[PDB]
Amino acid sequence: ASLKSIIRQGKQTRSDLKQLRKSGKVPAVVYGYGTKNVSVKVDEVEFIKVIREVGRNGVIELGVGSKTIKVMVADYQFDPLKNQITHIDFLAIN
Amino acid sequence: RVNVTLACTECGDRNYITTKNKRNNPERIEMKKYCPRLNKYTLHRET
Amino acid sequence: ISKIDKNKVRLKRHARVRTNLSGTAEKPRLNVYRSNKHIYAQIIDDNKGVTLAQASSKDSDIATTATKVELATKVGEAIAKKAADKGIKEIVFDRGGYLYHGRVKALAEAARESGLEF
Amino acid sequence: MKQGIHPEYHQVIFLDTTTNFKFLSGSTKTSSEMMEWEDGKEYPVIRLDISSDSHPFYT
Amino acid sequence: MLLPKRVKYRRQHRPKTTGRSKGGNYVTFGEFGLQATTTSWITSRQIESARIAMTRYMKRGGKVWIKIFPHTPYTKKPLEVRMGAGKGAVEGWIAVVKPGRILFEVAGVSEEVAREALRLASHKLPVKTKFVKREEL
Amino acid sequence: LKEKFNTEVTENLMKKFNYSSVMEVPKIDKIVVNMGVGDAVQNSKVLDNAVEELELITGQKPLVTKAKKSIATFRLREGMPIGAKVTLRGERMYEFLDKLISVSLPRVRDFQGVSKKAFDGRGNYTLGVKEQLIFPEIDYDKVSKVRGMDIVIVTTANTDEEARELLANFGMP
Amino acid sequence: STKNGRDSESKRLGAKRADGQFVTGGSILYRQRGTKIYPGENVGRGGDDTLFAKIDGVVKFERKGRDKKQVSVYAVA
RNA sequence: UCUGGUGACUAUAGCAAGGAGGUCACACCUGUUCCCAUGCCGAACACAGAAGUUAAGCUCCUUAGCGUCGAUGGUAGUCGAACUUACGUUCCGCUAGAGUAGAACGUUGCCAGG
RNA sequence: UGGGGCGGUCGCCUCCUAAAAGGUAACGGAGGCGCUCAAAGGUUCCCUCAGAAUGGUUGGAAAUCAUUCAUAGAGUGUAAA
RNA sequence: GAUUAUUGGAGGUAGAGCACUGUUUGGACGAGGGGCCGGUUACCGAAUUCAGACAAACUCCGAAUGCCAAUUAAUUUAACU
Repeated sequence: ASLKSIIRQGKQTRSDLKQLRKSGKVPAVVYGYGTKNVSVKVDEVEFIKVIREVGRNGVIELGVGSKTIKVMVADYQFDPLKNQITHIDFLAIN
Repeated sequence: RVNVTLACTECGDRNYITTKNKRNNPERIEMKKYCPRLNKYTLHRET
Repeated sequence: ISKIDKNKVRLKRHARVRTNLSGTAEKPRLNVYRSNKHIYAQIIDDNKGVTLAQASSKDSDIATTATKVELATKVGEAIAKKAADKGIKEIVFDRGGYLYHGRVKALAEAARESGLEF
Repeated sequence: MKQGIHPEYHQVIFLDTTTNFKFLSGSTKTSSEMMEWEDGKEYPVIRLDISSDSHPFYT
Repeated sequence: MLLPKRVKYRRQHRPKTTGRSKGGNYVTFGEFGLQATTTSWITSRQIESARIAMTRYMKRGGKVWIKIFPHTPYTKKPLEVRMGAGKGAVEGWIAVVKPGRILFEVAGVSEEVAREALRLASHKLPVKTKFVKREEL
Repeated sequence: LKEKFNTEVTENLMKKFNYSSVMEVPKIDKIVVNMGVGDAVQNSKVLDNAVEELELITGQKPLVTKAKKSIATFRLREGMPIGAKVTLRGERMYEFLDKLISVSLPRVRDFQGVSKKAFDGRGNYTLGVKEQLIFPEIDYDKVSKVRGMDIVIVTTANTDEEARELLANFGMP
Repeated sequence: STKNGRDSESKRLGAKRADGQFVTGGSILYRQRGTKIYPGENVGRGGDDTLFAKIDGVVKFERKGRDKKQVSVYAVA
């Protein structure tokens, strides 16, 4: 329940997004009270393992840069045709 | 349904064509219309 | 069953009326209101949302227990003199959602008698 | 209140033998044999019935 | 044999085949399902054949849902005659499916039985298919 | 005879309900006495006679209802007067009702007579009437075909128990 | 055979002047059936539901409420 | 600166529910003599009053319950270009709808009393 | 006139085709007009849906009558918008 | 006159969606016929609801681009009678 995240810089284009998805990463957001809205990237395999161990509706204390945030999953965009995840929204419950 | 030509008594002319249906209004119909010979509204009547 | 209120119906009718009715600083609106006992009159220029003169049956300058109708007559005379100082020319009479009968008719006829140009 | 077309109804003396139900009116204007003062001083035409003597339920 | 009881317009434009599935891409009623992988029309007889072949292998066992209905009629001139003297007569009814679309769902039966039955159904269809389950995670 | 009801406002209701104030009390609002269809494909004079009968029954000229449609299964169109009604509010309402309660059940010949519950839960009755207790003033002497009536008593009530509390005042529950 | 070869002459409906241009005192602004666009200040409404200017000025399309629109003309010059 | 009257703002303003209030106002209220009126009725309108009530309407307060508004990020579609003929791919730009976080139980101009 | 013939059609109005201005073809897909009204016109005042249950003399279960939601699904002389 | 930049505006396409119209798949719920004595039992059609789908002649929504035009500014050389 100790995921990591790397912050996406500004203006990610289509090409770099799909390169990131060709790699094992996935884009995500973090919003909610306690922090402002931030756009990040996450490893798909590690996220899947965390979900396997904690459950769909569970809490994760993931690391964003310097700090850590307790967070729950709100929604996720998924590609059923190649069975991979393509986006994930994180909600800070605090 | 037919056409009808109205006629004044003092303006001495007929420049008002209207329409009516016989079975609902068979009688001759009369109205007040402005014929400009006399410069007033006068009683025109079907003919 | 339920009893309806009267003023919202009045306001619907008044909104339907005031679609070709407005003040322009030379034909201002003469708005009227009556609840159950008194009557109120207000001159308005609707181009700016501004009012110019006001009068009422409970204004101490005119307040008695005569008829509920001669009171409206006095209100008409009063607002007429109040507008006689300025903008006593042809105006537009806004009856609200009320008939032109009784108190409103008396008020309007008084306003006409007191020198207004409508 | 539209006068002319309504019927004629008036508070006749509906003094029944049972409770004196003098709370009726209409065109049953018989000869004024009895004009009770507590009731209407009018026709006694509603003078007796089975109104308040023995009901099916409240006999 | 599946078709609507009535339609406002009998003659229609033939649909579009470009793109991906607008909806119906997840199993909702059952445990297992057959997802499409290519694009084509399905003609309301193919559905019947697949349903029969998939039913008899389960032997009045589990339950089957058909997530597809042919709403759209297609026309045909009977004999190859001259072009252009009006549009032809209705010949059948079709549904259009794009990649991602679920076609059949099954429940109340084992996984291997579901796989074999849906294979038998797939061999009766004009489109490539793929066995899938309920989504989790 | 309105003072009977004026006392019954508290003889039963302020006791059984214990209202916070006097204005939140149920109260009769209108009496509608709509007669019936009586399809006058040729019975127009009969409907006129029935209208005269209702004029004898009540102190108001009935207003006559036309067909609102051209419903099939019946030879009629929009127009075609096929009903009549009267609406009573005050003194006529009470003068009619005090007589009606007196002459109804002795001429109805039934213990219950009406219903245990014919209400909608809003203070309405929907009473059906076979036309015998009415015309106690000019009885069956000349008329030929009997009639039926459909009466409703719309009140300020909002339920059936309050309507029953009111029917305690000269009613057959 | 067939029985579908009919159509009517298309009427040249729609906007005829734009938001922001000057117009004269009888110019047409919008031809339509009914009132897609209502009339506003110094704008009329004809028997064909046609919208026209009463005076000379610039034309402004604007909303009326939540789901309606109108035209207005203003005499700035 | 409380209420009322009258106007401007896309319901962020509404609907629903709960709780308090009144002769400065508001209202239900009493009645049909007169003006006036109900394709029957003083229900409505209109008229004359102020015996009574805050119950209802109306005002204030509370709730995001329904409705309304609604980002970020991502996606679909698409302009242009380049591959190309694949029920397409790639690069650049515009960036939807739906959904989610969330907002909001109205803002404000003029006038008279208070 | 997807050769011609047989067949069908020939003017006008409304939709879709039509590619978010306008316009845009086919022997492309759907329908209507060749009038009606002395009030169904003008003006001044007033008024407002069906359907749904609820419920009752009738009851077509629904015709009429009565409370409340209904958002034009009412209705608008005549097709569709 | 043309192109671009910045602005304003008309519009309902692609796409999405089911709030109207129509089409549709499962599931519940309970009411009317029904299997019976005016009724049980099952089965029908309808309504209300739950979740999912479809639409050239459906739209609560809605682009890109194209269109009109600006005190209009920068580069170009057409435009009109």
